[PDB]
Amino acid sequence: DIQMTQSPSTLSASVGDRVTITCRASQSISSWLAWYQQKPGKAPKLLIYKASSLESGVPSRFSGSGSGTEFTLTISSLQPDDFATYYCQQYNSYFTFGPGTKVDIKRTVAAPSVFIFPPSDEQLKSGTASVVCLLNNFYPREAKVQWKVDNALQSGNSQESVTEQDSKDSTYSLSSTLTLSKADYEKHKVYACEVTHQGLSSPVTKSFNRGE
Amino acid sequence: DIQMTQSPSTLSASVGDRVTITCRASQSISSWLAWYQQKPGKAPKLLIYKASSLESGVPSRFSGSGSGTEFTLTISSLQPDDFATYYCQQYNSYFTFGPGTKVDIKRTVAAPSVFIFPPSDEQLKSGTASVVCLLNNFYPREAKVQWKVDNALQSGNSQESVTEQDSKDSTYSLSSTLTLSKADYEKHKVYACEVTHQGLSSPVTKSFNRG
Amino acid sequence: NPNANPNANPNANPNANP
Amino acid sequence: QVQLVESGGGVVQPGRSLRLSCAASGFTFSSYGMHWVRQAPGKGLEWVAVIWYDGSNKYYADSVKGRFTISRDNSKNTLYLQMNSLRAEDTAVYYCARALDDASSTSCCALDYWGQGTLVTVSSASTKGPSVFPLAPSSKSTSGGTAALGCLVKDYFPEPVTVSWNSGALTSGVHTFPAVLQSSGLYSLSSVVTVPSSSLGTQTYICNVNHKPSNTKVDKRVEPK
Amino acid sequence: QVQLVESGGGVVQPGRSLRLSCAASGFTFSSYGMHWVRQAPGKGLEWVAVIWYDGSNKYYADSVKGRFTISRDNSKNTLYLQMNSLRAEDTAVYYCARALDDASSTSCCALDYWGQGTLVTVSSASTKGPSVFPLAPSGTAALGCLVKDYFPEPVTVSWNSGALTSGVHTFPAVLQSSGLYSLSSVVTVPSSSLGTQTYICNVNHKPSNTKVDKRVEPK
Repeated sequence: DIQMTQSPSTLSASVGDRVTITCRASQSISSWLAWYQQKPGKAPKLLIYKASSLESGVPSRFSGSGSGTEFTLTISSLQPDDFATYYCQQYNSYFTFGPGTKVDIKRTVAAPSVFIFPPSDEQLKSGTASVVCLLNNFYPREAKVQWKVDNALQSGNSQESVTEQDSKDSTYSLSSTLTLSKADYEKHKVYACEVTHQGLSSPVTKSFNRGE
Repeated sequence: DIQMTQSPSTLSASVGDRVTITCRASQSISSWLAWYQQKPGKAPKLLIYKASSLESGVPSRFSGSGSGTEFTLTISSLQPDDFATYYCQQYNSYFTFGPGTKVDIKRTVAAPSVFIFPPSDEQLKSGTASVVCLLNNFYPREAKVQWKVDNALQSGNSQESVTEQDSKDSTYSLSSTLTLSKADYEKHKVYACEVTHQGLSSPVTKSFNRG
Repeated sequence: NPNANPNANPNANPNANP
Repeated sequence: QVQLVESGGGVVQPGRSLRLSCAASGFTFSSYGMHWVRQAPGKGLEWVAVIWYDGSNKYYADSVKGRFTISRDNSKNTLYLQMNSLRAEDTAVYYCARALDDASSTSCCALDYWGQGTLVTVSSASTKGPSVFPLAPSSKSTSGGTAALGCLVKDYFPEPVTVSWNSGALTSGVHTFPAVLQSSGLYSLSSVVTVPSSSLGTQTYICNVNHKPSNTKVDKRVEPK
Repeated sequence: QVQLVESGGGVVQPGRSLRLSCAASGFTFSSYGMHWVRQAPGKGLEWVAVIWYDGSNKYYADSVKGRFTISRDNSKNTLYLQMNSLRAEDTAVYYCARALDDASSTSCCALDYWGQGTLVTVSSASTKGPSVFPLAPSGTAALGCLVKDYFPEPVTVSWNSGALTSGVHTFPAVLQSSGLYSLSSVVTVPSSSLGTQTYICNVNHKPSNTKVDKRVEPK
């Protein structure tokens, strides 16, 4: 299939900025490229078709360009209702979408406050152990969380959840939950959460030893 | 719907002139644009298709250009049989035609000869009264007629008709008919037709007294 | 062709030949 | 060569039905999509309908959808337009036209051959003969000048009327104006002719008005006043 | 105005069948090709199927071939998606979408109108209340409640019966490997308040009649 990619994943912008987001195709799609807008909980909305044709009813500050394997969506002066996620889609060979680019609201860099929570004694009685790492009140969105259990890097063993910018929050918070069986949790001693984020001069590691 | 407009609406040219007329689409129609010629009482005739392809049998003096929204039809050297109305038509989304451009025969300015006709006694016996004003053999086509009844301007009670451009002298004629009830006709004395035209330095008024 | 025109097209070819 | 001969038009009242025909010859009718296009009096061209060569696909203008039906009989090489629920606004000359074959084109159509047209008149008016009145010339002396005379052809329906002068002997200087449709639904026209004033004393001038739908045939002598 | 009203989504077990509907209005439905597009929770858009305006030609994505069938009833102005042999990977919001009519283009399609979407959740789980575990705090301290292993959505969380709102972050639920949902709600408070202010998370899971107030104490 034709694989569509987009950059960046999250773009920090302020009202009035000229914003560009890029879309790539794994092979030439000529000019058969569309751009969509989507907001949380809402349906996608067609912005651009045939790489550069503005869909009727769409504001003129939106424009598209490109051909072959490189495409660009341009917003000439970003407006408040433009904070959203944007998808490109090819229709040269079947129909495939890019991963999407989110445009969020720019503010000053904020390093996350990192907290780690051992499993509660109540849960250990139930037979499972959840270790929770909290990255609180940070910006921009990009953040790397690495789990280490007795210096062993965990891969595919945790799940993340994020609270978004809203009417009361200018920053993100993120939870990473590492779920283990009680038997496995008792087999190991050092549980560490390592956080990388552009507000920190070095990665911050928060850890505990099982049993205080 | 895609709207087609044409410019100019009317054009006066001479044999041998280079004539270029324009056609515009409200949205992009790519090159799917055709040009037609039509003469009074005759069916349209295809001249150009795909914006610039000359239809077989059409003289080489006809050409077309454009793609998108702006289109032109050009006659390199106007011929006597080219005086007609020209239409453009898009076939990108359904099928819509432009309003048409009429190419008339250029000639010198000629003032109208004005004649006024009272209602006949026969018509008056029938209960109605029509007054007819004739503007004969004038050029260009633009002329204005004003009815005056005892020096009072009239409205809503007259109708005008204009002939096609004459074959022999390339002029126009125009009739204006003022229609009153016999009772109303008997209520007034002076009936006048006032005419203005490019060929007249001052308005011409023809009149008569009832009776 | 899955990318062929799936809409009603009055401007498609109505003749027997291309 | 290519021929498209139409028939079926006529004068009817709103709500009535009419069926137009277009008989083709000189080409392989069955290989071509066909169109109907109309032209209201003094107006431009308006597309009406299209039908595929095999009769499968049909498309209509919004103004006729649900009232007009396009069809064809390839064995009879004939195109049809069934017009139901006619409205006064359907008054026009209707043309059948052949879709141009352009192999390199991915959009259609231009119309490369047109029929002669058939006239459809839809009106609530009823047939009425015209009143023919003299437009008498002035017998005033103008030396070597010109006088004008004519006939007023008043309040008839439907079109057309034919007007001649002196049984067709008089043609020079004649202007028969296009009819004007009045608010009552009736038509009127005038026909005039300019003559030398010096001819008024001797040469008899007579307008001949024929309105076949009303069995009207009038010869009106136009005497100077 | 053009409208596409969807219905038919719901919770089903793997291997069951489900039928989606998309009722159109405000345009001539029988002259437009139609698409189904789906969006997994937290993920992007994925094309599913297309059907021609007259229902002649149909094309499917490889991941749904042999299992999904697209159809339409133009007399009812309704588009259908028959989903058989449903897998957990089919869990998604499903959209219907009208094909854009770009007269000049020789390739298709862009999608110019989208339905509001209907949620299809393929899960082997059954209704189950959550367990509520404390996230104990150790100057700013963080604390919270882990609301683990419930089905279906949603649960609500408040703090101190609504008296604590500032600094509260209630994370969206994550679908675990077992098919059960889990979320946490956290709050940051002054460390000096841990010894005087009680912190209780109020959790409500209406589908299971599970209503719990859990006090969170330092450890």
